[PDB]
Amino acid sequence: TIPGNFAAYHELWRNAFQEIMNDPRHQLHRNDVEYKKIHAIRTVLDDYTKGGNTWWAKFRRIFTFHWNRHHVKVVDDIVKEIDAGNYTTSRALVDRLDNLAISLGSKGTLKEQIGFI
Repeated sequence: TIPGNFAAYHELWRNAFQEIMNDPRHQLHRNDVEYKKIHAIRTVLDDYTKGGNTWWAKFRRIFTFHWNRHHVKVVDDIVKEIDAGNYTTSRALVDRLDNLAISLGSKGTLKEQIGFI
């Protein structure tokens, strides 16, 4: 309930993100063009990096956690990746989001959970 490492925070975040993307108010269909999906995801991620006042109010709790600051910085980098044109499918975008907490070395999926993918 209080995430004790960055991966645990990301797991809470994934659950929230999935709920938000499945919100009926997006009016997203799985046969929509990919640009429409990617843009809706980008809007939600952007709102997340700006304090979550539009889409993340229900999950206001996560913004107080220690891990939020760094996680917001990583999501901000991904929004930049969207803006740079790195994603042509929403599937690839949510895979990036899925796996953002893992790293190489040492010191189901989001696709399946989201209806329009």
